[PDB]
Amino acid sequence: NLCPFGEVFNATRFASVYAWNRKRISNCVADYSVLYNSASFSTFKCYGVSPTKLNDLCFTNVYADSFVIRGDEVRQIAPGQTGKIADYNYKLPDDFTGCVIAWNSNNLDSKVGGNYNYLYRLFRKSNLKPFERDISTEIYQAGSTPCNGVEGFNCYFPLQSYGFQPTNGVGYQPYRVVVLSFELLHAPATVCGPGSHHH
Amino acid sequence: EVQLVESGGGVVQPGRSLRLSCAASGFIFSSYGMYWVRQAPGKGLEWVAVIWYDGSNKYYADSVKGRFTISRDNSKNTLYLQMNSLRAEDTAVYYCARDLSSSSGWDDYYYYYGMDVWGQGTTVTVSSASTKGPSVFPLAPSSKSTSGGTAALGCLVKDYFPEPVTVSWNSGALTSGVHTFPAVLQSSGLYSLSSVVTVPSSSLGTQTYICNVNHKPSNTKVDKRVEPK
Amino acid sequence: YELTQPPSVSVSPGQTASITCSGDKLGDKYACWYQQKPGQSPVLVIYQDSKRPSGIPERFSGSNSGNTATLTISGTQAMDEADYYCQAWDSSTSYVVFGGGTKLTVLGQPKAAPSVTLFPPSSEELQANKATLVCLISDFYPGAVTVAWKADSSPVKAGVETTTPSKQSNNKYAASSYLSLTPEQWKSHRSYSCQVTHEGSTVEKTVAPTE
Ligand SMILES: *[C@@H]1O[C@H](CO)[C@@H](O)[C@H](O)[C@H]1NC(C)=O
Repeated sequence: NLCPFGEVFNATRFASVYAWNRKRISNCVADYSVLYNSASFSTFKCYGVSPTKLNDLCFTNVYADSFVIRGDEVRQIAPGQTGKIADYNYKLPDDFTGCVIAWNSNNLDSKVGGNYNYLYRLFRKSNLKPFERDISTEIYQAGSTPCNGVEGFNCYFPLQSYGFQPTNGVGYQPYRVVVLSFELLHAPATVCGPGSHHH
Repeated sequence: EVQLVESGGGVVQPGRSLRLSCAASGFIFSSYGMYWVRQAPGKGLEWVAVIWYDGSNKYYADSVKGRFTISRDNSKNTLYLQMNSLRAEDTAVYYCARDLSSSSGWDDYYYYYGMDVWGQGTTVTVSSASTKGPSVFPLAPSSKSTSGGTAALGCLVKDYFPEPVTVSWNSGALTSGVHTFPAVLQSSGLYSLSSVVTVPSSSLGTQTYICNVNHKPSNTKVDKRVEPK
Repeated sequence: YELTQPPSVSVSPGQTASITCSGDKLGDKYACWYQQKPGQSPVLVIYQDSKRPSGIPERFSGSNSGNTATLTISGTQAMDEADYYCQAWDSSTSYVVFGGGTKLTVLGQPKAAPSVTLFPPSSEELQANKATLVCLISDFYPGAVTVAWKADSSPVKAGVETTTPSKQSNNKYAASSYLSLTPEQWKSHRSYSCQVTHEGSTVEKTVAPTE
């Protein structure tokens, strides 16, 4: 059947970047043309693969990580960047083979008065490793004295909210992101393009 | 109590096949990645296979690719390893192990950290038959053992299979000064070991020394007196 | 991909001990450390480079940077003597990799030269048309020794099987080596000799078909 990309890209609700949602896609025919021929995507950078010849290849699995960030942070969803997001929220590996897709979601994720559901991680004791995700709400210690309840001398809650208002600057508007990673194992290739040897 | 229990190992002939089980108890099994790891005698730990909390994704080491199959029954709290086309170099203790990270169930995401729970292991010996009982020969104490303070004497237990043979002295009455060695696996495929006891030189006339050898699998029992002839 | 460890590391009680683990861009993956005492299952002592599991003594610490992970045991104790393995789960391929392991010895007792006893073939075994020389090595510390067989100062090539050292009851170690011969070649050399080497000090013992 047709791979359920509709359910990922047209997802009614999206996830906070700190708790980025992954969907494994398997056992279907992936019509990648439907994506790159929707010319509504503001970012569509692919690394290590052809633009259209993905439509001919087969893969053991396709993983779709998806989340929401602000526009000027999109540049961090790429190999070997630093910044709040790539360091503390969603790190891509250096040898990344796959595609990063982003589009402006101001008319869906901003609301008059402000949307404070979409969060991100502000403080972490160290950097995330590639494809790692952290959703702990452990009280961050920046000061010297231990915290055990809520807050004290430099004892910040680690998560912060984006404030998404429809009248924010373009750079401060919400963008929805989908990262396709491709997996080819010594195992049955279940995700195939229509122009393959298999059909 | 979190518990992993391996079972189903044993002696098996090469080219044949064998199915190992690992029974989990005391944690929500269905929510953890699981591992098979083996250790050949006197070697290090070798990764064998790994499976996702739900059995969706399976990864194998190259040495066993195409021959082994990892699987799990989440309803029955069980992990299985189907070993086919067993080679001799598969002889090892097989451990099942649990990853310390657990999936909440909501979005196909898993990251493997350390393996914090281990079973006690199950032993798989893959040898070409020849299940025989041992021949026991005495190692008499010589004249150069006689001239120290004390002297050594022993039993050679040669050419036996399978691996577990027990050796006592004087029906267990003689305990101190006794070292029984681990067995060597000869290229013949049969095992062989020695037991030895250090003992006062002047007692070689008075005190008798017999070694008792029990090889259960062949139903062999042998007593052998060690004289200084 | 390979993770490569020092084969052995010895340390006096109370001293700090360090075990290294090297691999390509190992800093970019998490490293685990497992302890395995003889005839026991492994136990996790370090995960996530540096985190210590619940119930693990605080003297176990861990680091990982560049291409090197390092397990550190401050105030090393007798009960820490064990094999230690590092491990890395590649973020890609989801492929697990152990190190070769490291035999951490804790010097808990003084040096002891081995006691070598060489047994000629029993007359029962000769009457059975076989011949086995038995070289038994006992009461040595540390538990590390090499064996070499000779026929009349000429080094024996094959027919040798040798055990790895094993603790005896007095916390010292012992090992055995066997040399197989047909009774012909037993009787057809002047003497045979077993040479045992322990911390640079070699002792040999000899038997002859006559005696
Ligand atoms: C999502 O909805 C749009 C609405 O036009 C539709 O064109 C598209 O095919 C749907 N699926 C995807 C992949 O966006």
